[PDB]
Amino acid sequence: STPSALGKLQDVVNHNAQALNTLVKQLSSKFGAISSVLNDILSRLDPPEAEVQIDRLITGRLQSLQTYVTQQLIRAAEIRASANLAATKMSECVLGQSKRVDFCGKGYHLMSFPQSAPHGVVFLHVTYVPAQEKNFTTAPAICHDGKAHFPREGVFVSNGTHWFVTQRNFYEPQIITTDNTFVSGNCDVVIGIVNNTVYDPLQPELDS
Amino acid sequence: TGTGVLTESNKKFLPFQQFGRDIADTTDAVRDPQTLEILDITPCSFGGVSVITPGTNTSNQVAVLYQGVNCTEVPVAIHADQLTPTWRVYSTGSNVFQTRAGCLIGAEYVNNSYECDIPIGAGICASYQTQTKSHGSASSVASQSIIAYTMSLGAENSVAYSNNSIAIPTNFTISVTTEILPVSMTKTSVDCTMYIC
Amino acid sequence: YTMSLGAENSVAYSNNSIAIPTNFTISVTTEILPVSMTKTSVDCTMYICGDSTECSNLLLQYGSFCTQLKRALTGIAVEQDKNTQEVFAQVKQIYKTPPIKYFGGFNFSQILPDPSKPSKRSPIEDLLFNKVTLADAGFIKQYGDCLGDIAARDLICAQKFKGLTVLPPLLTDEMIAQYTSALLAGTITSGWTFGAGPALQIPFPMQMAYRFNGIGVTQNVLYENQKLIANQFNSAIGKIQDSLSSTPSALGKLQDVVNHNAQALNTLVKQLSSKFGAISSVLNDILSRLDPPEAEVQIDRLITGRLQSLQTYVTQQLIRAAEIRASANLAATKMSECVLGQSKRVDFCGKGYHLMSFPQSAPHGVVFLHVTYVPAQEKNFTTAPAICHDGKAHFPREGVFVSNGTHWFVTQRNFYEPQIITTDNTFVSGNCDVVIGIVNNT
Amino acid sequence: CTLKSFTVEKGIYQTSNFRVQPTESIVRFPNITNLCPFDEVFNATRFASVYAWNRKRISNCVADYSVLYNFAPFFAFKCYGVSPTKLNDLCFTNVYADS
Ligand SMILES: *[C@@H]1O[C@H](CO)[C@@H](O)[C@H](O)[C@H]1NC(C)=O
Ligand SMILES: *[C@@H]1O[C@H](CO)[C@@H](O)[C@H](O)[C@H]1NC(C)=O
Ligand SMILES: *[C@@H]1O[C@H](CO)[C@@H](O)[C@H](O)[C@H]1NC(C)=O
Ligand SMILES: *[C@@H]1O[C@H](CO)[C@@H](O)[C@H](O)[C@H]1NC(C)=O
Ligand SMILES: *[C@@H]1O[C@H](CO)[C@@H](O)[C@H](O)[C@H]1NC(C)=O
Ligand SMILES: *[C@@H]1O[C@H](CO)[C@@H](O)[C@H](O)[C@H]1NC(C)=O
Ligand SMILES: *[C@@H]1O[C@H](CO)[C@@H](O)[C@H](O)[C@H]1NC(C)=O
Ligand SMILES: *[C@@H]1O[C@H](CO)[C@@H](O)[C@H](O)[C@H]1NC(C)=O
Repeated sequence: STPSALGKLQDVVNHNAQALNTLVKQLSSKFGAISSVLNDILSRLDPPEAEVQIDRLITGRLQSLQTYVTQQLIRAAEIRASANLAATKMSECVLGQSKRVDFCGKGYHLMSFPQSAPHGVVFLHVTYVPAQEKNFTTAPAICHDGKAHFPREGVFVSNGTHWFVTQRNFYEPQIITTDNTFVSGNCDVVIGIVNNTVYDPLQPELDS
Repeated sequence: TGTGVLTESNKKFLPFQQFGRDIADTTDAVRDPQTLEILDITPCSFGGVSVITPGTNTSNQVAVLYQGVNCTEVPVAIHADQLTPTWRVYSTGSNVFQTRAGCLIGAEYVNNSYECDIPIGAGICASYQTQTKSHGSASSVASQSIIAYTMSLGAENSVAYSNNSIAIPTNFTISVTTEILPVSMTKTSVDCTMYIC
Repeated sequence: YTMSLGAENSVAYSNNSIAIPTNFTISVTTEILPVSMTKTSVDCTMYICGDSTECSNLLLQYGSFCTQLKRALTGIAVEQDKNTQEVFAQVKQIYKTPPIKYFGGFNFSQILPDPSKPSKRSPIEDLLFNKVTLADAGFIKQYGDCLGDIAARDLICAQKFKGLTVLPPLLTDEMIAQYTSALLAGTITSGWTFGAGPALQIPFPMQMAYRFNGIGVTQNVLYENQKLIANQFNSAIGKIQDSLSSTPSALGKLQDVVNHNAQALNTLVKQLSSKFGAISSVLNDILSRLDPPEAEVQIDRLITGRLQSLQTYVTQQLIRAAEIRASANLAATKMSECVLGQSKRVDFCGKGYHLMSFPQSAPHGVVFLHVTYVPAQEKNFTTAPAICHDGKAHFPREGVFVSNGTHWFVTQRNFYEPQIITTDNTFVSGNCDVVIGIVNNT
Repeated sequence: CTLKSFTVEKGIYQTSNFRVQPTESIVRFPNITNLCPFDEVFNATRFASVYAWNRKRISNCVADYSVLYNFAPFFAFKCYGVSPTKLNDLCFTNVYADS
């Protein structure tokens, strides 16, 4: 439906086509020559006299071809930058998972599927994008037994009455034990430190 | 020789010096030859012209932006006379807005801000906005529906920063975006004699 | 003299010699990325031909070079706007900084917007604005050509006189500054979470703990010496201001970009005075001296020369625009991975382990204040590749085995902090036979 | 016409350049007076003989051919190589008003 969805590849194809059409029109430009047809120039003036005119036309056409080739080199350098980009996207997005931010699609890139298209590739960047965020009160550490605890993997949040360590990119509360937090220092230096309780998984086994 | 505006100069010309030149060899300052006064040479107001339009299948009305010039003193002479309000001495009314980019004629300014559709220049963005302010036909407002407005850089969110407040996202979407990478332009070969000769 | 390749240090290699850094510095380095050269438009008739009608008529007969050049320049200009949008407009919403600008001591005042001065640019942004030579902004002075003056700095006036037109950026210097404000506000407030969708508030000490954890440095360091980090950060910002203002080589990259643009334009202007083999270099004088039937050859030669000069200008603009676009893709990558996140690519967001990054808009570019972690004050120790215990070789989970000289400690690999060796930091794999250099311990 | 189409799409398209033509002509030269001797020669106390025609050096001054008129009517005003009235637009290294 939307014609601009394939804007980049269609633009590349149109750039190729318009460069070719410009080349074709260069056979129509006079470039200061008496005309723009080789046969007419040859048939009108003798080679001793037509030499200047045909040289002028040759210079014009050759300069146009040189501009075409140089701009082809420039846009081929751009194509090769995008092609090394595509090779890296195949290697790190398709042949693997890339942790470079916003490299294989907005959000956290999950995986990519190559889809060949005329003179290019389409990456269906399957990415993970969160939504519906809930607000909580947080704390940079947890003071227990007079010593600090920092989360191994998650972040401390609180629904208002209870503190939970959660994964930093998907709301999933979990209770706090020693397996998710580690001790570092004491509760005299750190600002924002809050008193809480941190569970010991070994406790029930102390029944006997 | 020169073409431009001669204005009174605040700079005193040396008893023998002839006419001002700038760093890049330009006839910019001047001293009156006939009598002992000094002038400055100003380039004429020529800028450019650009056409802001929605889809042709959607509308046939238009707006015209003159880049660089300022609405206040711009000599908008008779460019092209037709049924449209543009390219005349003046527009049909208040739809003449002055931005740093230039003079927007045919589009009405809006104090409200929306997302940028057609970048005009210097932060102002245009849109063919169908409104009932004229209270006329649904698909065609009475005047030209092209309006300009300060580009809303987005919803002016206020991340509620607090020394203890955080946000964690409860839900997610497995988005499938689509990135198009050109890989190989059509390989081409030019027989030099066949093309040139 | 022969070049001193540096202090010829003798790395004290041994089978068991290692150095662990006990100290560090918060190096607020500075990387200046050109992002968008000034967008430009060349009125083919006004530049090549000026106001001469006969020249325009002859140029039309020549072909469509003007159309191709104008399309190329328009592509460059929309590419510059795209560069700004990709680099700066990395988020939809715009975030206002909270009124209580307290963040544990990290004095962002020189980088946060200044409510006192009307420009609302940060003081560091003000320094970067002053140090870099300025540019036209289309001031409303009722001069006919926006800005202008009498017998003053009229080089921009001269450029507008000659037909080259510097179109304004789509996002104004104030609007580019507000986009930069939004980015910096999100970075300070939301953290890295606003580049993945919605912005999620998080205090700056917690974001800095994440930045520590992302370079293999345990995040407790950021809180045990939080005040030291804050003071080093603020003093480094002050030294940044002092170096930028005093040392004139500080803003070399962007000033060189601006100078390249200016000298390209100046060379363009001087091409008008170049003869290229023509009897003169002024079209009006040629026309007034010789009628078109005989002035045709001279005006044609001058047209060809100026067209070649313009084409070379456009091609070198395309080359340097590909350079600016490579640096702008680098800047977008550095904002995504350094600003909108933490990049662990080595020496990508500044020398040392990159902590975090702050964008600061500068004329036609961005200054990244690459806050990095750099170790110092290393101590020597005798090390082992494993530790034999009960006939099985224990290997460190996350750290490295070093020895004071009489005690063995498993320490973090980039900050000296001895810890006793237990089963939680070490794991068993194999037996004490194939491990050469294995060391008895407990 | 610019897009070579009949269904142009939404957007802004650079069409042409806005120009303001000049409306007045200002030709000015710095008020030089420098009276050439023409009238003083023609009404002198005594002229010079024709065979010994006096070679009057006419240079460093500005010519005022408009006063060559208002003499006796139907006086011969022949000119060879250049028109008498166009002399105002010509410059000369030297002029001889031999009388
Ligand atoms: C937290 O717990 C410590 C002992 O673990 C106690 O001394 C202190 O009063 C409690 N409250 C605060 C605010 O530190
Ligand atoms: C907070 O979470 C605890 C966990 O069980 C729950 O019992 C409590 O009702 C929750 N309170 C609020 C206000 O969400
Ligand atoms: C955070 O809360 C207020 C407002 O931001 C601030 O002034 C204060 O210094 C901070 N207090 C704590 C306990 O973090
Ligand atoms: C998460 O969001 C999806 C919408 O994509 C919704 O269908 C689903 O029910 C949500 N999950 C929960 C647990 O509410
Ligand atoms: C230790 O010193 C050197 C370097 O490895 C080597 O020649 C020597 O044999 C080593 N000996 C042992 C026991 O590792
Ligand atoms: C670590 O280095 C900083 C350098 O800024 C120094 O001030 C600090 O005292 C050092 N730490 C120790 C424990 O000496
Ligand atoms: C180390 O421990 C082993 C037993 O696992 C013992 O045989 C050996 O003598 C000890 N010392 C050395 C240097 O290997
Ligand atoms: C090394 O550190 C340990 C830690 O307690 C200490 O007992 C020992 O004396 C130290 N030895 C040296 C040589 O520093």
